[PDB]
Amino acid sequence: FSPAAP
Amino acid sequence: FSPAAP
Amino acid sequence: LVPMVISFDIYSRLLKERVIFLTGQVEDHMANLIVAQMLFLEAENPEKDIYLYINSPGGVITAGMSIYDTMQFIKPDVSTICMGQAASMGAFLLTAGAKGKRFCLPNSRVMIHQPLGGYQGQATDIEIHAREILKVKGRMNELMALHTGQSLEQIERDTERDRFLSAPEAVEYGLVDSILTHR
Amino acid sequence: LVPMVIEQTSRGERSFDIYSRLLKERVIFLTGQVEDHMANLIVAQMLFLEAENPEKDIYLYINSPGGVITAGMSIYDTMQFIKPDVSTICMGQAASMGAFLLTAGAKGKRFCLPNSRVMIHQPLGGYQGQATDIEIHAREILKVKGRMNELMALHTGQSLEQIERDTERDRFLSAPEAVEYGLVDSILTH
Amino acid sequence: LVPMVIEQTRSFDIYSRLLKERVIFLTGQVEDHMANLIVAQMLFLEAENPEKDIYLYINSPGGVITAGMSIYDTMQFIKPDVSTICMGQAASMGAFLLTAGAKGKRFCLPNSRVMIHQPLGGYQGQATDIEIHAREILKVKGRMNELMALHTGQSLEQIERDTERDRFLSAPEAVEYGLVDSILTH
Amino acid sequence: LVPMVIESFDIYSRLLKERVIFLTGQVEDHMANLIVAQMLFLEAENPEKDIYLYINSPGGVITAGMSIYDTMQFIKPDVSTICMGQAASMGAFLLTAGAKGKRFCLPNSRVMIHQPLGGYQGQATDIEIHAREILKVKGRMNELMALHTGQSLEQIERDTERDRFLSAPEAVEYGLVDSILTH
Amino acid sequence: VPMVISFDIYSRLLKERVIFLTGQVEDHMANLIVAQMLFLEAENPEKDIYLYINSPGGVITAGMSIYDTMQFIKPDVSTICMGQAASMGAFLLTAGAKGKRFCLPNSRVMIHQPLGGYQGQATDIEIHAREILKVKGRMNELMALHTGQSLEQIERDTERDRFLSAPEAVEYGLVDSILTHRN
Amino acid sequence: LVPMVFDIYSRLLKERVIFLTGQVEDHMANLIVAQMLFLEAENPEKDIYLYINSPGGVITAGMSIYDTMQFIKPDVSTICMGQAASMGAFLLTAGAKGKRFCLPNSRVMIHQPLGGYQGQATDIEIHAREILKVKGRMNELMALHTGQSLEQIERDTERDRFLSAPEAVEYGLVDSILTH
Amino acid sequence: LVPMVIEQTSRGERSFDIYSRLLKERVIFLTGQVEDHMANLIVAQMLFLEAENPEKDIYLYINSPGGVITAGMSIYDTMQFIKPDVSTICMGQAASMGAFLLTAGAKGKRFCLPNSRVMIHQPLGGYQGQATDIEIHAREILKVKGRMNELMALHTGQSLEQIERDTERDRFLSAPEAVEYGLVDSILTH
Amino acid sequence: VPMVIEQTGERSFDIYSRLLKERVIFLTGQVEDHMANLIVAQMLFLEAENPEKDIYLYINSPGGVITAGMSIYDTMQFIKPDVSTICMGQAASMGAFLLTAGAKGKRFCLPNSRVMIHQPLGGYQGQATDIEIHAREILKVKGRMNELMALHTGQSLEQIERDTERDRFLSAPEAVEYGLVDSILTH
Amino acid sequence: VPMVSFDIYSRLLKERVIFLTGQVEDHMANLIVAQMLFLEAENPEKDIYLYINSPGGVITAGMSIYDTMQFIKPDVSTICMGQAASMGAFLLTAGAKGKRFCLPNSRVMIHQPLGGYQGQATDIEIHAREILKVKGRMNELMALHTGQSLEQIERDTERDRFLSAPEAVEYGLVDSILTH
Amino acid sequence: LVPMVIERSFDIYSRLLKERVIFLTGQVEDHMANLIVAQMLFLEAENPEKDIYLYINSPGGVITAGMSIYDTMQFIKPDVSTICMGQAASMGAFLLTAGAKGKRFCLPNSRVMIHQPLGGYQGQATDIEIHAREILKVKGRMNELMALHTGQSLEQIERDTERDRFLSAPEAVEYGLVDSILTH
Amino acid sequence: LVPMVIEQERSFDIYSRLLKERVIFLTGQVEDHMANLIVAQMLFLEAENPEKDIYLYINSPGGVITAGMSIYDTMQFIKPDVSTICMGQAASMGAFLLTAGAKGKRFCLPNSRVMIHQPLGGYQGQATDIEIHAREILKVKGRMNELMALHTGQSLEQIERDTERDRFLSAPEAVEYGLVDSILTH
Repeated sequence: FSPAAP
Repeated sequence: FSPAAP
Repeated sequence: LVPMVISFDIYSRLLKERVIFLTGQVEDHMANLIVAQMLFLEAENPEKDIYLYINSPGGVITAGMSIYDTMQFIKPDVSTICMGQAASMGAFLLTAGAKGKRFCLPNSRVMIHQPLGGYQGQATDIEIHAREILKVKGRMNELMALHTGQSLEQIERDTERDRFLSAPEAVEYGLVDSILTHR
Repeated sequence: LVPMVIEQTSRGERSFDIYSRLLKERVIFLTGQVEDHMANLIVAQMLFLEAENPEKDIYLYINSPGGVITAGMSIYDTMQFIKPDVSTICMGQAASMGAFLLTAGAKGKRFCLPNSRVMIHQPLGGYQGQATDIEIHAREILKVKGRMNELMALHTGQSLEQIERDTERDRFLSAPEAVEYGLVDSILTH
Repeated sequence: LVPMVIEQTRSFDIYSRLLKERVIFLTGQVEDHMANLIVAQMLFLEAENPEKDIYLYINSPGGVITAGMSIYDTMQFIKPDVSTICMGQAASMGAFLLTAGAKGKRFCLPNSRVMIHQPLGGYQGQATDIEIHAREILKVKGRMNELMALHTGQSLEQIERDTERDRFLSAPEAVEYGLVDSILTH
Repeated sequence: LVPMVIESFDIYSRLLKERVIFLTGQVEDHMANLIVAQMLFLEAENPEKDIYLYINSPGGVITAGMSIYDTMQFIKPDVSTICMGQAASMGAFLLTAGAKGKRFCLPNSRVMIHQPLGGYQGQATDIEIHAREILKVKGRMNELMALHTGQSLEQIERDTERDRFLSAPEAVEYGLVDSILTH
Repeated sequence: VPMVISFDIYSRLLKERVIFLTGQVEDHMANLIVAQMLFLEAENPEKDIYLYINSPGGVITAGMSIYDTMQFIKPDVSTICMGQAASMGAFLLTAGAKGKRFCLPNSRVMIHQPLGGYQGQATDIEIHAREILKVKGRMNELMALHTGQSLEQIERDTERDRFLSAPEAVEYGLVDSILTHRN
Repeated sequence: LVPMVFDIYSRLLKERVIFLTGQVEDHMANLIVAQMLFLEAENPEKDIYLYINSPGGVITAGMSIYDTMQFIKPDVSTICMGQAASMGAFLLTAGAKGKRFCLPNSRVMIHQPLGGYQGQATDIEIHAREILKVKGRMNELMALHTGQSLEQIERDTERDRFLSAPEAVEYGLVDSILTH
Repeated sequence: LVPMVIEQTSRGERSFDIYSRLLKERVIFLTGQVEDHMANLIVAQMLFLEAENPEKDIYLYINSPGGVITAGMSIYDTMQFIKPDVSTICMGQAASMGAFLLTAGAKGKRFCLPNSRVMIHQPLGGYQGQATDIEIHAREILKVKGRMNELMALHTGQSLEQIERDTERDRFLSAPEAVEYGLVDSILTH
Repeated sequence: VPMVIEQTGERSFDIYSRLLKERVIFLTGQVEDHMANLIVAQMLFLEAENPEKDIYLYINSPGGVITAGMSIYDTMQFIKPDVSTICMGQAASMGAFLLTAGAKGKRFCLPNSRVMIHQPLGGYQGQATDIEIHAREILKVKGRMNELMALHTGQSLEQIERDTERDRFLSAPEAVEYGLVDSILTH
Repeated sequence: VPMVSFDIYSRLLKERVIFLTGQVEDHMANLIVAQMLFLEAENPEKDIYLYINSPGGVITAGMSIYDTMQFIKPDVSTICMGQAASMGAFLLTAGAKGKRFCLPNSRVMIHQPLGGYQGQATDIEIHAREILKVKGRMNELMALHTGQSLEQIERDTERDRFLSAPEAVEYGLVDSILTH
Repeated sequence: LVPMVIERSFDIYSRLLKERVIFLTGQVEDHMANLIVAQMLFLEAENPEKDIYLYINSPGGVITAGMSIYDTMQFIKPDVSTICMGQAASMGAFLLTAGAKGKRFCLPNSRVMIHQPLGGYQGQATDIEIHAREILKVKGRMNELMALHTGQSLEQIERDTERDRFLSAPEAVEYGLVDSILTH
Repeated sequence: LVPMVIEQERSFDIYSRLLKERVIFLTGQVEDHMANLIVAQMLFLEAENPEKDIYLYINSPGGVITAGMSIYDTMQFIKPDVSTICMGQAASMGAFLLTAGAKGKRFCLPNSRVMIHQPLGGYQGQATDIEIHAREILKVKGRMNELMALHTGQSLEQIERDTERDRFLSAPEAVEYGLVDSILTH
């Protein structure tokens, strides 16, 4: 999960 | 059950 | 085997002295038999006390209520005696006896709690049955308050989870009127 | 099939099943697992026998591995309430609730047969669910345990401390040992 | 269905009819319910006539020891002599109750057989409790052997030797061993 | 449901009054003891009159059968035996154990004889104990069969090593029964 | 079973010499029928007995106990087929007294050869195969005898399941006539 | 248990009423046959009453009842209570003409025989031919008792067919609806 | 047994099971009952594909009778989170949660095969125990029902009221009816 | 399980092993010893590869065995890397506990995921004495779990106790407000 | 099982880490024995790590692991994750003195052997005699490793006894709590 | 699951087999026994001079299956050294004692149990006799071979195997079941 | 888990490794699938080398006759001698295939045993069909006995007598009987 969780 | 229940 | 006596079976014999037994699990058929016994006794003598000896872990609420309503309808006082245990619907019927005539044997115990149930299906139907059991719970608590002398609030608090009461505690709580002591 | 027997009553003779016949001689059998239905049946029998003769001894013959405590206690309280002495006799075995009801008989009238055996121990139980509910039921069984121990002390004459120590695990007593312990008054011989 | 019969002085099922003649049947496996029924019959017959012999007809593979011992103790306690007869077989607790009959009044039918052995048991749990229950069955075993010695007239040592494993005895062997007194002849 | 008749009896009880006992189906302790009880009772009613044992059975437990066998030989009355449908194994044994001259086969009944069946499980030492015993039982059954049939011991042994069927006429010829019952 | 004046309904009909052969043929129901026939003969050796048959058949040896009793006793045994008489049921139907075997108009009959089975050593398989073949031979002979058909014809018609209507059963010689209203 | 008054059913049998209740099979059927024969023996002329509440069942068992109904001298009057389906419907319509009734809210269902066999093809054909014979006979008897043509019966019973009480009257299955 | 296939690449020849081969073309299958493990596998495939190419469409081929709501919602939230449009195709059937995930596809890129069918309804549940707990769980499933209806409204263009009315009981939609209802965008024609 | 290719030359991986390469671990379904030990092993491996890079634990679970879950909990707190947690679908019971056990500021709920919390479930059968022993123990466990929940959520201990006596559901927004998760993961 | 080529457990085995998980029984135990023997052959001086998450199980199986642990040259460091109960707790404390660890929220449970037999009294005595000997040996070994007296162990294991991580340290079951 | 190691990738058991170590684990029966036979035959082929090691942790099992292992042990040229880990009971104990003289070991806290054959048959008396006679012969052979390997008299073996008999490691050495206890 | 080994490098499961040396295992109950696998192995080995001996190591309680006969006929068909070795036990069909080995090349391990007996079967149905199947199993029994006589050198009459009931033979007894040629010694 990226943008930020990765 | 007597005295009172009978 | 039920022993005969002089010629009656033991339970029919005690029924003659107006003693009815409530034994084990509460369910439609055992309850209906108790209802029949109460109606019959009333007919025989509308003025004489009836006795209900209770040793039960409880059971089906609607079945128990057929008994409760009958106890309330008939003219005879229904004296109740707790032998061994009266739990749940059993405890309810115990406390439902005529005031002043509800007893615990010295080492009997009582347990109270809230209605158990369950449903499976559509959310709409789940809501319907959830709403109903909540109503049932409300009625049972109100009636318990009525018979014990406790506030509805106190009853509600004390039945959210299983709650045991010794014979003396049952007396102090107003569940029964006194403890049966030897002749 | 329960055998039938002829009784000669003053009104002419009559037919009973063997257990009904023995009931007329004031003998009640407590046999097998202790539970609600067999217990209430015994309670009914005791009340009947008292109504028939409030003075005559009642005889409770015990061959049982025990069972449900609450069921047993309905018998215990009935035994103490009624006027007649309830004489208890152990045959084969009296274990757990069976041993308790045995020792609960009228002082001086509790018997073991020479080769019967008795076993005593603490309450067994089990609950399943939320920790809160587990605590409620754990607390209750510990209360039951305490009461049973106090009553055992009462009927045996042993101290509460001795009873506690002796019932933490299964404990067998031979007939002579049950007499020594104060659980029964004497051994029945010929 | 149990056959009914008539007695001109009553209606009796056949077993009740024979009970009236002081005959009791011990049939099949020994367990609490059949055993307590036998005890009830013995007590009934004692109260009917304490002086008259009672007859116990045995055809059993044995069974629960405590149930059997309730019969044994009743047999020895009641005033009447209890005469025992082996029909078909008397094995284990069955054989024990056979030999427990009144001396001189224990019989084998010619082709009946007997089997003797030591107590069987089992327990499951903590070592401490295993020990408690192991000790107990060993005491039970000792008592059973002592009583067997008493009733047969064999030494305790002989009984111990012969009951460690299943041992069969024919009717004549049962007489010679002291298990029964004689073989019933026509 | 067993039919009732009038002289009020159930049908088997009515026939018992005429000294007829039925041996039906599988031989085992309980049905065997009932037959023993009937024989002893009939003997007491009349020690002189013949008793009749009607057999329709596939066989069963040997020790159970032997309680019947020994009772037949003990009591004073002759026990006449009749094979209806079939008498196999222990059933066949009890058939031939009847009073000489009074053992019958119905015309289309059949007999089957064979050696004892058994089984054990456990230590070798115990297996040997129980194997020895069943061989002794086999020996005794063969001896008694020889006695009642007039056959030699070893002939019985040869003929029963495996299942052996005999028609009614063959059963008469073998000495198992005395005659075929005709109308 | 209902009561009448009490008897149960079947006991009431037994008093009129009517016996029911119902459902599965086996040792216990068969010996019960034998007892009834023997009783009826003793009561009256001259009057007819009636065997009402509604059965899918069953165990051959059990059926043969009934058959032999039917042929032994002095009274004619009149047989009636209601619903169905298959296999051994059909066999006992045709075994009735000649002239007195009936079918209800819509009852049906089925005939076939013996069914069996064994498991074990080849030697024992042969023994039991040989026996069931002998049984087959006997049943066919007796079918020929009672129907009037040749042995060869019976053999032909019983190799596989064979159904017969009431009229066909009359034509075949299996029964004598169809029972109708009749005034 | 069954209430005592006699037990209730024996009490009604005394008035020549027989109950056909639930699944049709050998034992309940044979009991009904025995009752009918008994009633005929008591009185050969008086009407007998068969109260039917049944989903149907075994055909041969049902036919033992049918044949008994047709054999005995008494008229067998039939009443449908709750339901009379399949063999139950057959026995209802088999009642004496003019004396077959449906209660106002009872229903009827008719269809063809159900069966099953397994084994060699030769035996499959034998048993298939037999159940087809049964089907033919049942259709013939339905035509006879209803008044419908054989052809109409054939068409109407290939699949489950429900009939209300009024529809049952119209079809000739029963004679009328029982009103107060 | 899943068949293996070969892909010709300048790096050399590679063998793939057929689903892995289609995954290389950004095609994911949602097959049979929706439950945690098959759902998680779909989540992983979607995250993997986004990482590979954040801009390219992803395809979800759906043939499902539905299943566990929470499992389905793990897929739904992944679909909405990732940058690529998730194009959905209904093959055979998309019922219950299956239909929900179908309609959850990127606007304009939701398809039904000509003879596939859809079914929509409300949440199903079940609980047993104390009335207090029954109420808790009843309230929750009603909240779930509400959320699901809101989301159905959002994706179909239908009003919440209409969705509520149409999902109280099982409602079947043919492919054309699904398009008309705004549940998919078009039928896959050829 | 689909296979994929990573260019490194190029090699092959099952998809979960491929995501593990990016330090992503899945916690899926029932919590129990075997799936839990596998997760512990993955965490230890990732730490060994790089002791300072964040690790990601993707949770979709109804919960399960407490001791199994606590092996994961203790591993999460022991290892140097921050363990970021993400709730997808549901995180109930031990599932919710492990979700909230993530590094402060790095715990997430997907928009339509939900959480449920409640107290320990257990059961024992036997002698009263042994019943006392096991009842006492599960009450201690309950105490520890509540204390740890208070720690991670920032809710008062008494509040945790009240909220966990019976099943309580929390929507994503409610989980954020409760302090069980830090924020909702939006596109 | 994830791959990292090795499955994750084989990968950790390369760093001398062995997992003891779930029920203690013959097959899982012999596998642990095999791993221990392999690691010693690889390097007899480097520590080996045994990660324990287990409710315990069969004593004889556990003892094959125990004896292997004591036989081989390498120190066997033990770590308790989740739980170490019964034979699990025993193997935990059997680790090299100073290198036995508990995770902060792991818990331990100790107690006496469980068993059972059924058959002849003579045989019951044989097997009762044996489990008592086993019980005595296990208690002696526990005393050796924990630093508690034999009497202490006996008394404390007659019934189930739970120990939190700090309590296990205090009791001498492990040496310290593994922390950040 | 079985761990893999690299020397070539090996499962752990194949890896130890390379060092001539064979595991006998759990119940003795045809398939596990024949696998042990195959391993022994293979090892002999590789090197007929080098010792082979049989690590035993077993409650015992089927006698004929065990005897296939026994005969293979005695047939092959290499000494078969046996080690008792955890327990060697029944046939497990038999195969332990069957190892090469001087090369049979007990781990310090392993235990051994010995007893007589168990069996069961059902059927005709004639067949019961056949099978009873056979199991008695089996019993005799097992006792004879025990006497041979331990050095105890046949009578002593018989007395000690009529019922279940447990031996500690030191007791096993004293009895002649094994030669020594393995020390650190 | 089947151990892997290395040949001269290549890796084989241990059974495949032994197959390379022309050794085939017959293990456990005889039935179609295990039997067909043995046939395939035998045909492969013949094709590899029509001249070299093949080895069949037997440890079996027996099993399905027809399945065993596929192995038997394959053994007799192929050119290579099939040497047989009894390990543990060879009972019934297992014993049959043991004695069916090439004369001079049939072995018993010293403590292995053999059991022989007659065919077992069973049928359920119509009398006609029962006869058909009984007739057939008797033919099978006849063939099996003829083949045993051939391979052992015993008379058919002797084989028939010795196989009516279960008959056990020790290793030395099997040699004496002609079932195998010798006992394997070291």
